[PDB]
Amino acid sequence: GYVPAVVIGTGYGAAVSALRLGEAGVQTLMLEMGQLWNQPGPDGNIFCGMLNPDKRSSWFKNRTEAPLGSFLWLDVVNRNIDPYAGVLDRVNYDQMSVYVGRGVGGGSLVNGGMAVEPKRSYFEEILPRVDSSEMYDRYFPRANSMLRVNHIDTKWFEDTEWYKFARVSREQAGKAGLGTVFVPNVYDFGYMQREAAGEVPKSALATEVIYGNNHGKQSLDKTYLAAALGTGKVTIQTLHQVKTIRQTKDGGYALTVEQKDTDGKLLATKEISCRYLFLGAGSLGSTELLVRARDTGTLPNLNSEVGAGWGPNGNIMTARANHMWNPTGAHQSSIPALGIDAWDNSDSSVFAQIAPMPAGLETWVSLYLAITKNPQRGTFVYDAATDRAKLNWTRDQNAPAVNAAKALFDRINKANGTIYRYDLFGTQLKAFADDFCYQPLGGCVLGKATDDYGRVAGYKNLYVTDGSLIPGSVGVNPFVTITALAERNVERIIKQDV
Ligand SMILES: Cc1cc2nc3c(=O)[nH]c(=O)nc-3n(C[C@H](O)[C@H](O)[C@H](O)COP(=O)(O)OP(=O)(O)OC[C@H]3O[C@@H](n4c[nH+]c5c(N)ncnc54)[C@H](O)[C@@H]3O)c2cc1C
Repeated sequence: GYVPAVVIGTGYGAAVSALRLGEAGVQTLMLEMGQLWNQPGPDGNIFCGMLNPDKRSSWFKNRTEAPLGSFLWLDVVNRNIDPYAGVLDRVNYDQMSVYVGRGVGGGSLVNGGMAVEPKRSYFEEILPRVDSSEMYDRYFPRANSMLRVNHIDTKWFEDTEWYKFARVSREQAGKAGLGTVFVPNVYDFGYMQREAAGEVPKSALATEVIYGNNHGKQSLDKTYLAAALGTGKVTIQTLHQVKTIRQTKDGGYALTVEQKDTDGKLLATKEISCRYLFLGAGSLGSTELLVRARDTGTLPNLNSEVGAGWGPNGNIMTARANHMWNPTGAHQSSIPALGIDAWDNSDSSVFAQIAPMPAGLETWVSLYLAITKNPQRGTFVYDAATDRAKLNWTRDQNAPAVNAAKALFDRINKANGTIYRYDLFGTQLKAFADDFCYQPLGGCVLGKATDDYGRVAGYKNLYVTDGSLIPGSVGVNPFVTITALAERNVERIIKQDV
């Protein structure tokens, strides 16, 4: 049927767009290919933890996987599973694996909650056509309030066993002249204290994050999407995947939409049409819809920039072996709290998360997720034979990222007399994981595939709202930028177009 506005997906861009549309009185339907995560599973919890993965952990996989960095300790808990509409999807391309959330809330279900505004001078570099004053004066503050960003108590942080891992890396970094910063989060740190005191059910302190948090984490279903539903003008249909988009003869857009069950069985294919169409299917999903539409002739006036400009936000993972006198602890909160800020907008820039590990026993390992400045980009290109977007990225394109991460951590190793671990990512000696991404950015870049507000070039009333807009890098964990940019864009679109 017809609905005035459709939003594809229910991640950050989608959730912002739907809230503001509803508040503007536009009846809006959100279509989400994953589940609404609200039914208790066979253990009484909605989500599985990292030490007890089951089918809920994985989008249509036949075996669970260990969280990257953790295979040496967590492969022992892996099991064969039925393919199922689980919450975390590892999307494998020829030389890159991209991890994305699947469900109402998107990646907000599975992410580490780190809520960070980019450095203004870097924002100005990457998006020179955007007025940065509005962003820092209005839209970034609006996003941090709406998202429920909060800050860890410093006294508790300093005292608790659950953050010893972070304090160890702070001390080691300090010996190399590097400081750390507290990273704000959407996980409720007051709740986390009470977890440690035994007062409330544990989630972050019970090795949960990457397959969902049963408590504490204010994912988008609790913040923007709850508010959007509260407008009385928004509905969400789950297990509905948009497959094609065309521009109707009489105006507007029509979608082919597959309804599946949680085993993946096709139940129905529906046509749904609208006046205004907003894509919030993520860097991967929005870009795939648009290259498909261009290259199958259903949106033939899309430009050549659709598909281009993808990058993994410079993501590299590495680890250091601590001295025996610097144990990182058996008890590590699953929510990071500290990063190493060595980002100066130069090519040696690194913003590194001090990442917890879920082993649950002492391993002496310090794990890091580095965000770097690597100019290399990939392109999604339509494969008509399999009807999929393929990401043309090669592992050598991450060499500048590896090089930047290694130069920073080599300074830390030199100052402390420590070495890398080489065995955390496979049998081959490899200290740097360079073929994954948690933070995909680009494919429908703002100002190149779209105007400066996400209006898709060549079309009216067709909008992209999500990480596909970002030109491959923001220098920090991206969801606050996605959210703020979506606030800016939908406000303008409603004022001028709706
Ligand atoms: C393990 C992990 C850790 C991360 N840690 C952080 C962190 O602490 N801080 C940070 O800032 N970022 C973090 N990220 C990245 C962050 O979650 C991500 O940048 C955003 O979620 C992207 O938001 P979008 O709105 O672009 O997109 P996203 O949240 O991926 O939402 C897209 C939604 O669209 C749905 N969808 C896709 N295709 C279709 C279709 N054709 N039809 C229907 N529905 C569809 C999809 O299932 C999903 O719910 C992390 C991500 C992962 C996977």
